[PDB]
Amino acid sequence: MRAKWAKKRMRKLKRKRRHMKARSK
Amino acid sequence: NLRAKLEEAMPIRRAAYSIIRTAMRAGAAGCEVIVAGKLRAQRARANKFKEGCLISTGHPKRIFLAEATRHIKMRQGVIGVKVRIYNPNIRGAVMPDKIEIG
Amino acid sequence: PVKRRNNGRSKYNCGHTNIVRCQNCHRCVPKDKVIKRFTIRNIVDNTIADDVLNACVIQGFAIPKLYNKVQYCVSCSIHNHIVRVRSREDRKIRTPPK
Amino acid sequence: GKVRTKTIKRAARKIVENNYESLKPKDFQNNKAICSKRNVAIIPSKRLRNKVAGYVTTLMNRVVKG
RNA sequence: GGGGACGGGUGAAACAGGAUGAUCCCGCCGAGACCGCCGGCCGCGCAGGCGCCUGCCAAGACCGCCUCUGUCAAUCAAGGGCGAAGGCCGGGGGCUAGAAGGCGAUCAGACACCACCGUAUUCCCGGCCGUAAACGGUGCCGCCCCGCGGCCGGCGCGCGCGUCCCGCCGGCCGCCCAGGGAAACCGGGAGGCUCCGGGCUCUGGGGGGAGUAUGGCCGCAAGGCUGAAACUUGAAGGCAUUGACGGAGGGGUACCACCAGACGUGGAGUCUGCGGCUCAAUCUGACUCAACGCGCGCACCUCACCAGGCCCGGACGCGCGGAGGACCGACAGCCGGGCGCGCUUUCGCGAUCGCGCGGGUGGUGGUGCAUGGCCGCUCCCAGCCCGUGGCGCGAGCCGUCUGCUCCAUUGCGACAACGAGCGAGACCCCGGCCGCGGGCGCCGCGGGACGGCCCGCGGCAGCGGGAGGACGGCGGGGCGAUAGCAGGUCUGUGAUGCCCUCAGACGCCCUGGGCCGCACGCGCGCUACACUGGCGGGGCCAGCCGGCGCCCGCCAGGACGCGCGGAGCCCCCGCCGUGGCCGGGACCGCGGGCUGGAACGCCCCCGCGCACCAGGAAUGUCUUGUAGGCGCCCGCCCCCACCGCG
Repeated sequence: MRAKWAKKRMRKLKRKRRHMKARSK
Repeated sequence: NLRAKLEEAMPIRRAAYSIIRTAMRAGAAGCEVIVAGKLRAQRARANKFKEGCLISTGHPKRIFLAEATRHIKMRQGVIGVKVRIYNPNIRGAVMPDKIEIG
Repeated sequence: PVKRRNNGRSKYNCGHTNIVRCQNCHRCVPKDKVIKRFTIRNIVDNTIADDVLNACVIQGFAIPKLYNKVQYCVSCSIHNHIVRVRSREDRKIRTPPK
Repeated sequence: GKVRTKTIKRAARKIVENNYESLKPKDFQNNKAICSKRNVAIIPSKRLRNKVAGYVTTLMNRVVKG
């Protein structure tokens, strides 16, 4: 399911990005 | 005749129908021209051109169908022209299948 | 393209049907899409029926029938030849054939 | 056993369309003699001519009942 | 409680379970889920959704109506509520499955699928979340719109009258004439639309980047809702149509399939080819069917390979050289297997030419994946097309058919097809039989057989049976479609493109050797394992098509002649007598011959008498003059067949 697997990959990048913004506040 | 026009750089299908028409004028039921070789390309393809019915099986092939292979040596390698004419009617034997029915 | 008007299911005037499982595969399959061939057979094979019938000391007891509704998932049905892939022309036929 | 081919079959009808009285219902030699009258029906080879006659005999047999 | 060895699990298994007695059977008991079969072209709900039994509560659509009101309506940002599953929070609960986790088997590796154990979850109550292929991928209200059905809930009509019949209204649906559409299709619309305008909202504007960035709002979180750009790119996509594939469903068919049988191979010795091994070289192709007694006999040649050694036989054309001297020859001795090859020598020899440059001719050298040609194979099959019409906007399909018949796309039958063709068949070759004409010799032409006839069963094509007849239902072969395929061959050719090696040669000759070398594994064979046989004599006998005499020799053969001739199996009689024996002839020690220039090749003769007492998993070929058994001829060849073709 490459579209469902792309969304999960997008989500595991956005959560990482949201964590990185939180380190600098 | 085909070997000459092919060495004269004529488009092959043009010449093949010219040979076919020279046997079509002569009253042959059909003529089959097969040109095989490196026709302009490294890969070899056999260009079969045919017009009218030709027969290929049994003893009436030895009698009614004439065949002619010429190894025309074109520049790229060597092509082979095979002209076959099928004359349904000759003075002696007749087709062993054709039933006239009056 | 849409292969079938039915959509492979018999759902009409409904949004959900009760799930059943393939007897062979165990895949959950909505009741409408299941193959559902009912079978009424005999407790023993015909080849053994004669010998069992002679063996019974009871006066008039027939080999009692076994009734089961086999419900199969689409894949289980095509693999086990319960249903066949038909041409677009014969796909419409609905009457049980053979 | 031996299954008649379209030449051995279409010609047989063409013979029963043109000729009716000359061939007879169970007469292979007569049906072979009518079919052998030179130009009226020309079949090269006895083997083809015999096979035609046998189918004509069968067709002639069929028409006489109905 | 009983009774006794395994049970689970699977594609096969394996990790778990079992004398602490499992599984299995029964008697019970606890807990938690779940509502079977009935159960649907059933129904209800605003959707998500909805199925134990009883009782209760509030509703809801439909229908019927001479009831009330009198437009109170339609869709809708903003705003409210609801919303599968999974998830989250605070409690309860905890059977079953079971994300994670662990595990046994896999496989190159799987950590995956499959087996097993299992936490969250599943389930309840109180909140969150706000998402789904949340679908009819089809917003809502309204109108006319063509028949034929089914179901469903009301209502009414007919009739004696039954869950009957015909309607009406509302819902769910099937098929569909028009109509529409790029088709698929939709026709209770996707119709009434380029002839384009009943009303209202929502959304899209080539493919990506990207549902990302950022801001906002919301959520406990997960995330939802809103939502770009820079940048990149010639297509992405829809639906159809031919093919090509499928580890898809059907039908069909064939002793290169099976059945029923046969005779085998694989087990032994050898023969030959193949790999490997070994070499100076073991020249090479070919590796499933469709490589492997295959490229029709390797002492020499062949011969391509190795160890050596000659030789120009380098043509034509130009610049120079040379005729009293271009070019090569040679006795004798040495050297060298040998050669005037070189060497010593000093004689010949006569422009057939040398040298420089060009420019050849030849090469079983390479590349068959550059090719012609020719074979193999799909194909010990049955497909391949066309003209005119029909249906499509077309690519096109129909014809050429999910039925029957056949050996067969061979025909019938049905049928927008109707006729033709090619392939199949017919034809050709041989055979059996009859006649004619001829006859150094059986060898020229004609008939005859057609599923004809008969009986069944069939519209039918034909499907069994019966005779009559040399002959019976495709006799034994040749020929072979449309397409093919990186099948095989450049090493068959004065077939060939390209690299062309080209003179201390990959040319071309001569000698010597290899191609046959052998720890080994395999393919086609042969001979065996005997008493249905071996061993002795006695008959007799062929066909493809065919010579002998005489003398000497055990033989094998030789000399000298002439013009001409023939198997085995089998049978008949003895013998051996179950013994690895007289079964079997492998190996090896003498010899005697043959063919050649030369054995290493073969034959013969006297020893010598190996394995093998019927062959494991498997694997082959086969339907009447058949398998098998038995010999004979030819192919290639100096000699020689365990081979091939007959």
